[PDB]
Amino acid sequence: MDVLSKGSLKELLAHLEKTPLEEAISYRIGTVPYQNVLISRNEYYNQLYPDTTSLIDGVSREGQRNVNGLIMSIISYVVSGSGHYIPNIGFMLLRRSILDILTKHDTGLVTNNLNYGIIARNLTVSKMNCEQRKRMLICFKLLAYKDGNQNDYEIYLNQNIPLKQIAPNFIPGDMRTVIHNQDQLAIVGIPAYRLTQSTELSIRDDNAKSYKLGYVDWYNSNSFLRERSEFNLIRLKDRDTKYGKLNGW
Amino acid sequence: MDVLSKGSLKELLAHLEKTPLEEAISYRIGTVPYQNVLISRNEYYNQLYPDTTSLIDGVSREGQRNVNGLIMSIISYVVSGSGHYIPNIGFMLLRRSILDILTKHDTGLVTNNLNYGIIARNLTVSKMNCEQRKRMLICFKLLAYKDGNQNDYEIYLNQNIPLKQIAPNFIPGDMRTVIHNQDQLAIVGIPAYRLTQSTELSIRDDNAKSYKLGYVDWYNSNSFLRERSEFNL
Amino acid sequence: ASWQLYVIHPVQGSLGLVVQLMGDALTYNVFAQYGNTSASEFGKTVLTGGATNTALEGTKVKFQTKVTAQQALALTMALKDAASMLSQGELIGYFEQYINLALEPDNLSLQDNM
Amino acid sequence: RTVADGTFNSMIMPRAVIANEREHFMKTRIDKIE
Amino acid sequence: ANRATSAFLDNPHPVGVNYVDEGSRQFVAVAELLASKLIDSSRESDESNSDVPFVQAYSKFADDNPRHLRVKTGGKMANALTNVIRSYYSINAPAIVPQVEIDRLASKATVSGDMYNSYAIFNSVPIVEVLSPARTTVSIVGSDRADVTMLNTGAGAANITFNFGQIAETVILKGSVPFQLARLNQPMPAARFTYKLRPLDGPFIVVLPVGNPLVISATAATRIQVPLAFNKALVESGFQTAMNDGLFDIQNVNYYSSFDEFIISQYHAQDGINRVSTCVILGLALQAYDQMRRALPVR
Amino acid sequence: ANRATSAFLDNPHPVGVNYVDEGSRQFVAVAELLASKLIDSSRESDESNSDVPFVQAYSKFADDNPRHLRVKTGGKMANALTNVIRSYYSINAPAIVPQVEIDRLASKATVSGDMYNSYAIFNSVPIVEVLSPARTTVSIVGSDRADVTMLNTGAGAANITFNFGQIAETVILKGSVPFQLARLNQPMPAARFTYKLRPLDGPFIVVLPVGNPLVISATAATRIQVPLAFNKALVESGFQTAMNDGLFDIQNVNYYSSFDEFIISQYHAQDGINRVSTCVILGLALQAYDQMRRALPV
Amino acid sequence: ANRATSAFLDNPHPVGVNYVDEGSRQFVAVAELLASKLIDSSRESDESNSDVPFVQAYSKFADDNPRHLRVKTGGKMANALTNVIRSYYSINAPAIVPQVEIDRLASKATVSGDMYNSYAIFNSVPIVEVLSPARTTVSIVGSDRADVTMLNTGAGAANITFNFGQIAETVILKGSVPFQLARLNQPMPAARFTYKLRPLDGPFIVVLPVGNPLVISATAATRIQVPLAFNKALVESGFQTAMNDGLFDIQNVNYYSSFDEFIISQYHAQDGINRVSTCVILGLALQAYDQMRRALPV
Amino acid sequence: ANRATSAFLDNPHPVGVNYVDEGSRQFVAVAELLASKLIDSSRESDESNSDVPFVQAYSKFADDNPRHLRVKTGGKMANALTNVIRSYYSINAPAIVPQVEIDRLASKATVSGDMYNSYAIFNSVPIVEVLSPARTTVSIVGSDRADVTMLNTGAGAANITFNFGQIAETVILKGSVPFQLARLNQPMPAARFTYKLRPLDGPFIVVLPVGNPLVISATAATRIQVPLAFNKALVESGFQTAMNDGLFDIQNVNYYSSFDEFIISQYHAQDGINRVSTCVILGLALQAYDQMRRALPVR
Repeated sequence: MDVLSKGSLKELLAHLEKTPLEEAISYRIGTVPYQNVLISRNEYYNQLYPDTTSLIDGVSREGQRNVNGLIMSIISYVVSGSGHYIPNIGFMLLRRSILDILTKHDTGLVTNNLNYGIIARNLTVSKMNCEQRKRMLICFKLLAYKDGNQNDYEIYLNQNIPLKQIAPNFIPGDMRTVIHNQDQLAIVGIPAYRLTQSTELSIRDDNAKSYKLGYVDWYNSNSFLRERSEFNLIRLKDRDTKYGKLNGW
Repeated sequence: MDVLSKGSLKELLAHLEKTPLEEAISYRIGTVPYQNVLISRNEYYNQLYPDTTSLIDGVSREGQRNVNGLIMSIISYVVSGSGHYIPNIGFMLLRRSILDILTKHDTGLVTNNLNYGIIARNLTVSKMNCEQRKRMLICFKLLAYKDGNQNDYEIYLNQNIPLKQIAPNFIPGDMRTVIHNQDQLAIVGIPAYRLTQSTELSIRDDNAKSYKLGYVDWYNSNSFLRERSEFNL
Repeated sequence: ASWQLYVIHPVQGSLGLVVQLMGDALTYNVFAQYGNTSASEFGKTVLTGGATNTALEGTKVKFQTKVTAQQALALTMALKDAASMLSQGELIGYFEQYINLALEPDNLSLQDNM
Repeated sequence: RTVADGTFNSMIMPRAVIANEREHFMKTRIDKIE
Repeated sequence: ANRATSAFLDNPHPVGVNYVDEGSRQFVAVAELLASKLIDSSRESDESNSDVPFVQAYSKFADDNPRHLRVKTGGKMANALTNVIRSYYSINAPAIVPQVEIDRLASKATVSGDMYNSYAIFNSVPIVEVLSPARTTVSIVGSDRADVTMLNTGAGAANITFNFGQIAETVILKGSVPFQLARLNQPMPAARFTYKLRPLDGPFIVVLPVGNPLVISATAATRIQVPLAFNKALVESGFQTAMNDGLFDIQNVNYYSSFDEFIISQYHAQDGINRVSTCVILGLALQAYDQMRRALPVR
Repeated sequence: ANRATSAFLDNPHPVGVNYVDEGSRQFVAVAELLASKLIDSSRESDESNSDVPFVQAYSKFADDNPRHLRVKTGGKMANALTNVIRSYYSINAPAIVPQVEIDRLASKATVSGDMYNSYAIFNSVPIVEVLSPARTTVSIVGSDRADVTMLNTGAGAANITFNFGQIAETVILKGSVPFQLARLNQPMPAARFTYKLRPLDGPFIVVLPVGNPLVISATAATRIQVPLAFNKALVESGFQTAMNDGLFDIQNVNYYSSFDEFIISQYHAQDGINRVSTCVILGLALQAYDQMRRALPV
Repeated sequence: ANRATSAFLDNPHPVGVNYVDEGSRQFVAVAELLASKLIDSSRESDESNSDVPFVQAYSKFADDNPRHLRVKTGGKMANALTNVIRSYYSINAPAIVPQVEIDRLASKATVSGDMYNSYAIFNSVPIVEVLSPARTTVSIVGSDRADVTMLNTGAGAANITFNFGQIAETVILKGSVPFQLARLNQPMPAARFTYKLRPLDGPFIVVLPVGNPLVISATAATRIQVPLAFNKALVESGFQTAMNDGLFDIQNVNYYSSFDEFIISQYHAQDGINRVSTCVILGLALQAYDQMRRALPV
Repeated sequence: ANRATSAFLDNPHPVGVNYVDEGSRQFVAVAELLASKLIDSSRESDESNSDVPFVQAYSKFADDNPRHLRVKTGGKMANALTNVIRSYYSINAPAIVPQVEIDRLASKATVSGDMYNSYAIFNSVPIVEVLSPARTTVSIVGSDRADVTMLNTGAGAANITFNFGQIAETVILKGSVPFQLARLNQPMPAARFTYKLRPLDGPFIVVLPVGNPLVISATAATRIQVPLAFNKALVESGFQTAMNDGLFDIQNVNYYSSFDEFIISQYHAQDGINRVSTCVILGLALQAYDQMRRALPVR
């Protein structure tokens, strides 16, 4: 919910710096990812409604124990709000931030063998919307810069024409590029249209609307932080600053 | 609607005195009765609703040209509110009052051969409520006493025990019996407020419900519209 | 509702008769007994007195006629004129008696017209 | 089709051959002749 | 000799003879007017997220206020309209709506129940009979566009008689190959692709040469008097809706693909002029039915 | 044994899964509402002999006043409407329109993007399979009216099995000559011209006598839930406009003559109830495309 | 061949056609509501050591104060409730209650009288027909749980046809030993203990191997629309009470073990959907009869 | 030897392993409590002739105000409850309800997620196996009451071994005729009509004499821990409703006639102590489902 609310590149990377990896990993068993299932949608149909479960749903799924599953759990958390079930990763890796895993070699995780095409296909890039594809491409660029695979990232964009048009423009080592970026990455937000307490047909759409309706409740909740009215009560370390720089950028 | 509103024997007899036989006969061609049909009741069921047509429905039906048909048309008007299609009866007979047909010999009609059991079966007495049955028995007693068939009416009541319990307590030709009668014969009255604008499953129940709901509107507006045509006659 | 249809195939003759009575409306059609294909039991109509429906569905009673086609036609023509002034039972009773018993109608005026 | 009277329907009604004396006499005679 | 006829013209079942008086015609017109208000109010209610426009229209239509516990089906007005529709379709369907209810529902709105203000055009092509010699095969397919396929195997050319019903105004014939068609006892013209015919002139004769088959495509136009509110698009939709809901499931009745086939078939039967008037009133009733069901949906 | 099937029911391509939420549904509804006013503004312009009604309608639709220099295109709404139409047709088409742009355009007018208010009747005839024995020829042709021509050259009468699926509600069969049809394990009735059938009843057997060919004409009626603003005449015109304008030219997609054929083909595919909702939204989008492009040709 | 049918499905007698209108439906609902308050007031009187709560409840129900030397019968409401129960069962019942009396009793409380606000599940299993070939014996026992015992004496395996009607929603079949069952014109599956069936899916064929008898246990569930106040436990108690009191003792009627069998049997009769509405009102009246008679025994 | 077993005990399919934590248990209890308010409000609306009590309770249940022309189904709460029910039944059923939705709905009302406060009695009779000699026939029918029919065709008396499992508390055996039953390696007692048995005592031997068949009727009672809000009548009604609506139609699952059969079958399988915990939550969920649909019906 909090990760889906971020609407700018600066906010997204700032959230990932303060968020540990354990938030990406889920400890609920879930179900196997790719299955043709029948779900109940009584608002629309009397018969059961066919659908296919996927990894970018908002509900936890079972994940492979390899490094591929860990990266695929991080991206699903960013684009869908929930991760997958990969237990016994370890204290050392789980305490690191999401940005450290994606960008830093000191974590101890080796990810240079990853194939962006296979990861995108397993995440069902075809079913993703524009904001979801932009968020995943941000994760790919950070991984490419960590492994020195910038050339491979560009070629993968050349093969996929729709991905090249929406590819965010920022150098993963320079903070000046992040501040200038004006891409809108928000998935949930205050809706200008009429939003009703009604169900959706597919699993992805229904789960997304739950976060959208939950965010509205979160926005008016006491947990939400109102910068306009309570800026002085925020701690100085985590207070918003114009000259905000990620470490090493 | 006027005939169904009467709730006492003396009101009902008074209405029949002023009502010509024309009002008990319909000019609409209608449909043949005793037919198994499927009707649409979408308030309750998606499928068609089985039912059977009858003479005592509120809708006009084709009638026979015999005397039996004319008596059945009179009774149907009393119990259901509508008559039957019997064409070319005659101007002189149609001008006579309903009570004249039932209780007077000057009309020129012969009803001695009528079988009360057959007439009741043709009118589906098994499907009639208590108020409808009492109205039908009133018409039988009037016809029986005109023909000198008082004994036959009593014997017919002995055979049908349930009809004997609700038999009207009046002797035709005696004014004292009519004055002191305490029967309730109102099929249609000012509705209890609990009544709603909803359909009923059966043909008979829905048509009776239609008369009940439209009685309030008819009560307020019938006098002026009747007078607008009655004057300068 | 009462409706009745009579199909007369005289063995001693060359013509047949179809008589239909719906209520008090009487119609007849004289048909040839020759030239019939296997599809239909009736040949071409030679004399017409209305429209008769032979496809009516109901109980079928088989009988043997005791009068010729000319005699049956003579009563049918007379019954058509007196259809309005006679009851259905009289219209039927006179027709059945003549066809099945060779019994002439009791009504003297109807007997003369036939 | 015009309206139907009850004249035809009374003719085809079944009769009490035993209770009626004339009907019983006639069937005894035919049974004897046969 | 062989005889071929259009499938939809065969044995038109009799139509109802009830609810055709002036008062009943007013009831159908009122139902159409009030159903149109109902379908418009539902659009306004959806746009404004308010039930006020729909409650006002439903109360006018059904003489009752919508309730959450109950089910909105249209009320007594809906019950009468559906049952009168069945009565029009067949004479076997009963008449179960009392005259008091018909008079009450006709007073809701003031309209003139005139079914002859305007005209409408129907495109069903009637082929009453096609007569062919022994050695020829003739097949008739279609109602909106009739394709007649004819093949001659005999030694000599065959003359084939085409009989179109006297009702239709104009018939246009187009062939796959040029052919000769002429009226009875009239000279044969040169072979051409297209013929325009008036069926009232008389039976037509087509000359079939031996060899490749000839296919004739027929289209027809007939004008039938209808009320001004008549809408063929809405009437056709209502006809299919009534069939799917089982309103026309009556014993010993014939079934048709469209209202155009129904009205043309009933016109071509004996007493067709009397039958068409009832069908037109049924068309307006079906128009009211379609707008009522779309406004009040049942899954 | 030979098997014959309808040509338009073969291999339905997967439809898109984007732009089918509540926010996008109201965008299509707003476009339909505002495109209707664009057409109606032309009539109002004639009455007043002024272009100010059209300017007002265009400004609301395009967020910019029309200019005599350039051709009227419709602005951002037209670009968004064109792209969502492409995405609906195929899964391979990109979803390039951002959510924020859909968010802003859906706020122009007040509507509810509910696509299950009403129903529409679609007339495509689904014939999944016609099973015929040897020495018989069966040809199925047509979608709105399916003509099945059957000829048997064998010694005796043959039995033909008809399978109309399970989705269609009513199927009417009319023959050139009277024929016999009955369900499985049922007695065969007398030859009759017209049969009314329900596809859920089961497979149907037709007796094919030896001799002249028998042709059966089939008409079908299917009810699909659609929004109240649905107009089949405008949806069908929009389908032809989009096909001619090259909005459906994507790799590995199937093409159909009408929206009637398109919606029924996806309905009869495996897990076809998922595709029906998406195709309905595409129909409303095509209704807006037809009105917008007729007012502003390009 | 032999035919086996359930005992309770045979010859449903005609039901009454009176007291089924809106005014009479409210009276039955009024009686149920006031009868429930009689039971509750008696419990309150016992706990509070005061007869004041019971006096109010009896006065409302019976229009008269309780008396120590007069038998507590429930007044005119009890007589009317008893008489309508007799009328509902059979068409030959007298049905002598006046309309003025019914209307005045429906004014004692305000209730809708709607008999379609809810639903109830009925467990009676309807085996309309079991068709067995020669050399096989089939016996059907029970209504709530139907046990079908089949013996194959002949040389080879026999096929047995099961017909469950078209009204029941679902039917579960369990066997003593694994058995094969399939629909008409369908391949037989591997033998298994339990089958779940939809009765509308045609007749079902059971393969009966030669040897030990096979016993099939059948359970079915049917949903019938009932008012919200419907309570199956109280309806069942009232049905048994009414039979013992002689309320159902009329000529030319059929008797059933439970109200479950009564309602299902009338449903399966020809034009049985007419009777099901009257049976529900009878069930509600029996629910009022049970509570009233338990509070005021006679 | 021949082996016979109860039909309902055979092959219990695995139950779901999702939505069994404290947060999900609170959501089910909240749904049951709110569904009970929904059914009582509808009764109050009938008695008061006002829709205010029902609209008041529907808003809490569905988080939305009822609007005319829109079908009342229960809102997002109904969607979560129906899909969670499917997951409890089978492990093949998908888990599609997010954790954010479960947490939000669980906060609507204050209630404990405790599922072990009270107990209930279940009457399914577990007959794990009946072992019989060669010349005898044994048939077992019924679940609530199990009738075992035994016929001996051999020369002498035979011994039939009865295994009732280890879970059931008491088993009462009634015979059509007096019969002898004793434990393993125990002298046979005199013939008696009835036997009260403890299933933990061990396998039981029945002497079957040569002659007329002997029928033994078995009744069993077992104790399972359930929440205080558990109502057996409501749970059973919901189980049949869920079956009719098709929520239990999943691949490779077993179907039971009653919830009593379902819970006993899962208890007797391996790891049945863990399975029975999930079944209890399903029973409470079915109780909420039964009350929700009876308040909001669909024709």
